[PDB]
Amino acid sequence: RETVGEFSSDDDDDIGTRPPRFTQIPPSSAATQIPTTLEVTTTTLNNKQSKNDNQVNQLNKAQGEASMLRDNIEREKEKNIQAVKVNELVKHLQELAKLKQELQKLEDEKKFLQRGKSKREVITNVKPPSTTLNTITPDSSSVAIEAKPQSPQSKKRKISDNLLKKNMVPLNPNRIIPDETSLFLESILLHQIIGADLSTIEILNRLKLDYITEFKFKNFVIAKGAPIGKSIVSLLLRCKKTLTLDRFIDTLLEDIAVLIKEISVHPNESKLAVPFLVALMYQIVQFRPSATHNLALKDCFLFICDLIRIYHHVLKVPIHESNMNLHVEPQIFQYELIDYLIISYSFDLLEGILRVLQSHPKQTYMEFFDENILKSFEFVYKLALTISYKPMVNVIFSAVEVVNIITSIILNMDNSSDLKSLISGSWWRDCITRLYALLEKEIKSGDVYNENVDTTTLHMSKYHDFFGLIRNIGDNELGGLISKLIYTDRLQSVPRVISKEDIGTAPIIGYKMEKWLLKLKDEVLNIFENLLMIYGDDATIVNGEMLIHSSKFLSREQALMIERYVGQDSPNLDLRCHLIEHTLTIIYRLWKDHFKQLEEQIKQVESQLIMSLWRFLVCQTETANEREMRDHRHLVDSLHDLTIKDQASYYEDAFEDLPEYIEEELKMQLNKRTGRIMQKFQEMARTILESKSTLEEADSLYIS
Amino acid sequence: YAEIQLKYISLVVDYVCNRTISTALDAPALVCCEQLKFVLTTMHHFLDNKYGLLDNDPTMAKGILRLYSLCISNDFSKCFVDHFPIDQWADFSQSETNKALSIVYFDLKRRSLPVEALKYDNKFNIWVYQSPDSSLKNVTSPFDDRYKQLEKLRLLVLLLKYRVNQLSPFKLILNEASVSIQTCFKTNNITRLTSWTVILGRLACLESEKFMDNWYVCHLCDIEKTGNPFVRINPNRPEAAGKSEIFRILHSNFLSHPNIDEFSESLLSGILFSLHRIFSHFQPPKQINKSFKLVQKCFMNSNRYLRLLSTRIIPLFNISDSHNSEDEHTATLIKFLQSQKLPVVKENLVIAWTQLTLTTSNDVFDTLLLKLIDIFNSDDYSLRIMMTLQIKNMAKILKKTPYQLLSPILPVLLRQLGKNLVERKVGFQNLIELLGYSSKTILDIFQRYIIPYAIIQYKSDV
Repeated sequence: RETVGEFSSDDDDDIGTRPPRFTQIPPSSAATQIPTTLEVTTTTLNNKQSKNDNQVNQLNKAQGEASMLRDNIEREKEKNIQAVKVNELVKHLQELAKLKQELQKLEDEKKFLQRGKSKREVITNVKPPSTTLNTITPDSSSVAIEAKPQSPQSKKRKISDNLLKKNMVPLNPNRIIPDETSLFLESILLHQIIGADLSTIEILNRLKLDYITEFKFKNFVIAKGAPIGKSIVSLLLRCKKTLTLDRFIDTLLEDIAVLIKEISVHPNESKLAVPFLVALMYQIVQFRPSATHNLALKDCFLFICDLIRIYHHVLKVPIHESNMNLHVEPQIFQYELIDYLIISYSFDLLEGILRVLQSHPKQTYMEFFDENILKSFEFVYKLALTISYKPMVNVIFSAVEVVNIITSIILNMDNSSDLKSLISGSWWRDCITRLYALLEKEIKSGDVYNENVDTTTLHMSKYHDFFGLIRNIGDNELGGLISKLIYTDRLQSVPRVISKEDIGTAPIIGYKMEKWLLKLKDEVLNIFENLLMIYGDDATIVNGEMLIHSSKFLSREQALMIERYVGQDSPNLDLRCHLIEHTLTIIYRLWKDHFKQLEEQIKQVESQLIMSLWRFLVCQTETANEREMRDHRHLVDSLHDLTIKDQASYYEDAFEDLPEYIEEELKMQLNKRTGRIMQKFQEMARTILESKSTLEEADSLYIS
Repeated sequence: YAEIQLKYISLVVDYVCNRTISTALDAPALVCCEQLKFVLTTMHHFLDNKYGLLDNDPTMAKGILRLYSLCISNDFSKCFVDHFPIDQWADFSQSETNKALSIVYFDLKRRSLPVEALKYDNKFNIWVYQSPDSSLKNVTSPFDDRYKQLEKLRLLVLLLKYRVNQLSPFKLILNEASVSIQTCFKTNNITRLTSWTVILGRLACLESEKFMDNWYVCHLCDIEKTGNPFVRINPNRPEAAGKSEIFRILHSNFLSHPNIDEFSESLLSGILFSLHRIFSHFQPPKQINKSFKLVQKCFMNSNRYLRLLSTRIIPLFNISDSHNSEDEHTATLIKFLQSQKLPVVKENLVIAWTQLTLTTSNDVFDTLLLKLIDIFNSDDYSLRIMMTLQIKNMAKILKKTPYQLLSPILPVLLRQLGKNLVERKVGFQNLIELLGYSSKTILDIFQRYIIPYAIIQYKSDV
């Protein structure tokens, strides 16, 4: 009992194959009913994993059985698996995902066709779902820093499909069956616009195209006056009769395309229906994607990617305003607001496509991509990030997520873009050389909403903030004006004339938009790791020496975080440090797996690069006793305390009644949070950078 | 299949909350609205088929209550109203499938009627006349649920800083503090005391507003902006001597004493942050009794964290209007920092000078900037690296290019190099790397300055 672990704990701290059986024996010993007995059996591995003992999937295959049996035990095999999960620092990064995926499908597949033999096979789903369900994982996987990220949507494949079996009775009698397309009609019909009353199909139940009298395409007709919404609810009910649930959403969608197009190509009618229709098209695209959409995405994409091209003058506006341009005019905001909505809502629909395409089977991807689709895209992205023109912070997210999602899908399904049939070094490298400009804007948390020059910071001006579609980006003070332009009686074409004076007392909304902005720089990182995996350094992409731009970013935060921030009690810190710690693996792996940098000399950055490495290694000396450690939290962590004590009050974590043993974990973790705000396993990685390679001058730093 | 059912709610029920945006404080919040749209259905479609009820009321009650917490009056109210419609099963015969719901049905209609309602008898919001309402009443003790309803039922009745006051239960608070803290000081507290250390300074960042209800994160103290941070302070501002209440409270208490030398291992840091906010609003007292001695003692100690924390203070002693603006009070700081040779200091010493440079301007800045590049770019290698980081990092702050940053300092330096010329041939080529221009370019741009001093003097090298 108490002796075995007394020795085991004494054995670990005392530090080849001597424990190779011990881990196996630990796994054996773990394979009683006393909480305090088993708790240390896994904790030993974390003391045994500080070696190369990760090596493969057996440590996972040992986690395979153990957790299943115990199905306060949730996080038990999670964090200890996070030890080798975040341990990813190429090969062992990708492969270690496959053993995670095939342990789903095979656990899912035969789980469809279902005596008590399979009665447990659902419980195995109660585990693999209760593990993944981002701060306690982030191992090579489906990856993005903010929302979607696939394996979040694929859960909506399962969790619904696991509502099938449940409703399949105790002995499967009657066979109700799903509701067919009855839902898809009411959904699109009931669709709220999130922050404005009247929904859409009703707020579109009064609009009349005017200067274009006669419109027709195929069994679809709008004429003279009458609402642009009355024809719709017809076209829903018409196709509702004879249309297959899969083609329905297409031949429906293929219409709304050409409609918007005719309004799009300027006749003489102010375009108020496009802001709503585009939105309504999004609700169409995502509904139950499955294999439904095939090429319907493609023809949708080239359209929207073209439609975004008809609209320039929103995103190409000049940076500086003429002194001799005075501002005296009506100052009307409602012809801007329709300009912005169509821009934004487009750039989601782009992301809406790819995220859907990413839900389609193994080799099905190669169908879509072609020089036609990708060339068209460059003129969108290359249009978004400017550097000659005013930034716009609503597209920048969605402008990146594409550049992400493709580079996340490229690695997955093999035979890269058909061996990168259309990817041009001139094309590709251009798309990256335009991100280097991004990283260099420091987003000071309090200057967010203010006006100032660009390249200073990403400001996100108040005039355009609204939730977009996919994600709610900012507090959208005008989230409720979008219902103030529609009148609501007369059935009118032209807007109701909002005024710019009255649009938009607490700072706190400063922090949120800051934090929610900071993720974007926890994204552009995860662009890079993909980029390093794929091309194998041959092309000119890595030779551009991101270690120049990485380190120059790395060194900066290490300067500002330490000087001007720590101690001011803001929620952003914990993310900013978790940013900087991630930033090291960007270079660390770049250095280690290559070291040839394809530019010979590093003498460009050889100053800022060392002081980077230095500052981690200064932690060598390593405030050890505990009573001191709680002292600081009051000065620093107080916010992050306010939430962590807020959980166990309102929102249980499925722990926290009396997790007396794991309760000490809560005692442990808060020290790292205490630690990496002020400034480990990374330290050993740090020192490994210099010793691989003036030795006389070298001792001075060690002496320093 | 009895339990497996009831579990997949608490898989998703507690799923959608874990991806909330947090933000701590009193309001949770959610990111992707589509998420809540892929759950509220499958909670509806679950309980609606009405199967799998193993009693114990473990989950469904909390969950159907837990989601309503995210919404309440929040912008997602309607997102809750339309999808999860209870009026389906509503069924008021006075017998009301589950007895937890009635609370949330209470609140819903309770926020509906508006208009009059009635006053709170139990101290719950404003009650309504019911045919009864006593199903809500008091909660059975399930623990984590018993708090939940309490949080929901009281939401109608009407700040961070008040937490620390309530953590240990303005003229009142002062005489509350000053009388208490000294009693709180006397007998054996590192912690209970150091709690006061922070709430002191906060008051100062509040007290500066004299030149209650809603205050947190003082705008100057706690929030960044993109310029030079030390041009945001006002040089002329209340003298901390007699016009700073808190400062006084802290002075006679933590600032003299036999103990301040060796004591207060973490606590000593406490007064520092506290001391910072004080001076940031208060031009400090121009030895300055024990205060500046503390910075001495602090700066010297061999623990890393405490050192780097003291560097933050130094620039505050620099900037002042009134007494000794550009006068000696800047010079004393020079000599002290000039005094430290210690091999451990290092990183401190370099961080310091950069700060003073930022604080100064005009003619002093031009001299001081020289002194950095003078010595700190010279021989010692354990040093010269970092001096190349800072000034190249400082350039980003005030947003000039390092070459544009220099200007003047080059005509003064370059004459000396031109004096020694190629017999030296080190400091020069070490410098050109920093500016990045070609060495042939820089000289032929500056050649007017070197040649009058080149061939004539130091004729040893012609």
